[PDB]
Amino acid sequence: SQIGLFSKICRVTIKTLHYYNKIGLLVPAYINPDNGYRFYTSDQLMKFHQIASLRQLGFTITEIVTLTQDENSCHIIERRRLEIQKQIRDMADMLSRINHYLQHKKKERIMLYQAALKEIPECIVYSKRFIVPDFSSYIKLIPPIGQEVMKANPGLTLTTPAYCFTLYHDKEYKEKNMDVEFCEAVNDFGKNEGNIIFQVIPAITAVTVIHKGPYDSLRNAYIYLMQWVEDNGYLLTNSPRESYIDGIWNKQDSAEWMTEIQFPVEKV
Amino acid sequence: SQIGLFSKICRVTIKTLHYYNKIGLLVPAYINPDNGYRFYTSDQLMKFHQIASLRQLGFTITEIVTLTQDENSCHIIERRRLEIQKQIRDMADMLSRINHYLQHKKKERIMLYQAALKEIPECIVYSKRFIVPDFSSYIKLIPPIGQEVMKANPGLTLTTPAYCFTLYHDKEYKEKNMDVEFCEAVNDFGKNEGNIIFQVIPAITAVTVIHKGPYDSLRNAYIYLMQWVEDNGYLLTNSPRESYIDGIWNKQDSAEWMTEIQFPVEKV
Ligand code: 118
Ligand code: 118
Repeated sequence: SQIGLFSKICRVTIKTLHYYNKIGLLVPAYINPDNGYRFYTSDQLMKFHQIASLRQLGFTITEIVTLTQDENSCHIIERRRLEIQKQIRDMADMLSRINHYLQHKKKERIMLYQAALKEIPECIVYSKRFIVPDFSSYIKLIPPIGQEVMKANPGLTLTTPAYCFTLYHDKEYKEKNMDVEFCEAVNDFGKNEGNIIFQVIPAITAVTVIHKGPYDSLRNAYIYLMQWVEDNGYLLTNSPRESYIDGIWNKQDSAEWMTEIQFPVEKV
Repeated sequence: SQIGLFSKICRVTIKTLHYYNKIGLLVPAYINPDNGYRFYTSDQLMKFHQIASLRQLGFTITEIVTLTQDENSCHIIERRRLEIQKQIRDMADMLSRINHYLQHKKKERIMLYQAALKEIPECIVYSKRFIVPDFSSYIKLIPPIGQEVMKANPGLTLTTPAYCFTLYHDKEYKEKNMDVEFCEAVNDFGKNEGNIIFQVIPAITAVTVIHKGPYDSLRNAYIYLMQWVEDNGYLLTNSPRESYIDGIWNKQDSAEWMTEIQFPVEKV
């Protein structure tokens, strides 16, 4: 049986048989020496059936080679099974994210706020945890901290890139009684003089949105991130962070400012 | 911000930014014309945020290069959603098949049979449906009936490959007096003669199991397929076929006879 007849018996392409002969998965029963013509046999079909049976389970080709040439490989079927359930979990996550994306696109004609899930590494910060009378007043006590720390900690170099964020320890929304905590990432440890203390913040997987524009429409992004959290079955594991990437310090226009809100979450 | 600092901001590889600038998505703000250095801005951070948000949803990159500038394209999200739904339903199918595979290596010391789905196209066959008392007389009675057909039908030529098979139109287990229907695919219509008629047998999806060995143990393959159909959440749609690939016509030793059982099946 030539390769054209075998490809019609097997209902597979000829190039598939060429590839399987090249890699050594399915070798023809007899190859004509002068022409090169591959000839196949029923005993090759009995093996192509096994190849197809394994390949329909999503096994990679090299896994199929290992399974059919070397027996007692029950660890490879377990690896493929665990990977299949992991991919199923990831696929359910992706499905929820794309359903949410369509309900939002069908909600507002322009999408102002995309949501991205990113992992934040561990870091060394100096932090001051304090009760703030108003969000407008929160901005006032930060530049005092910025000069005082550089005067009190000489040669202290902030990391690059600059991770300067806020920990919202409030489990509910309020305007005037915010128990907030100002953090700023630094390269190495230091002295803990004053109300400013040093600490490490654990690496977290967090869903983040970057808000461009003034600080009054941030409630939109928070409700959106909360909406994302309720829609996609995540649970808030830690306090939300507020990372100030660009602001009045690089650019004078207040509507081009940008900050990224991070929601530490786990899928539950 | 040079490509290294920006790549540290986004926690992404420099090769990713190089590739992106190559394909046109996320071109940097300023390309130094002297040395080719790529400099980035926070506006590229905002473009990359949504790039990564779509990439985390499964969209291919060439889908992203249309999705992020032709913002009104909305069919590509329900399209990606239906595509992911098809992939998840297949992954869940594969998961049931691998757990079943594992159960079978627990049940039997050897994976003697290996099931595999295949699509059997529609075909014009000559068919004779009747009741037979046993297997020995049925096996003996087939070849004279074939000589009768191939002689009495001038111009009738067999199909390449040679698909000769049987259907079992019973509903309960009959070891004897089995309402069997023999068919053999022909390239074109011949005229009916007596109890043998011609018809076109519809294209089906079927699970298949090859049995290399004597004929008195093909019932085991059916048992395996029945367990496979009941376990893996499948349903027998039509009468189970049995295709004769190799037999008394090509080889004289019974221990190397290879026959393939086909169960027309659909998933629940
Ligand atoms: C210590 C030192 C600098 C800043 Sb800032 C800032 C950030 C958020 C809200 C208000 C101010 C800063 C600068 C670069 C990168 C990230 C943050 C700052 C610097 C100069 C002038 C005004 C403000 C804060 C603490
Ligand atoms: C018409 C009907 C049946 C057979 Sb065959 C057979 C031949 C070639 C390829 C496939 C099948 C047969 C039997 C004895 C001698 C010569 C040919 C046949 C036998 C048993 C069961 C099914 C088919 C041949 C023509």
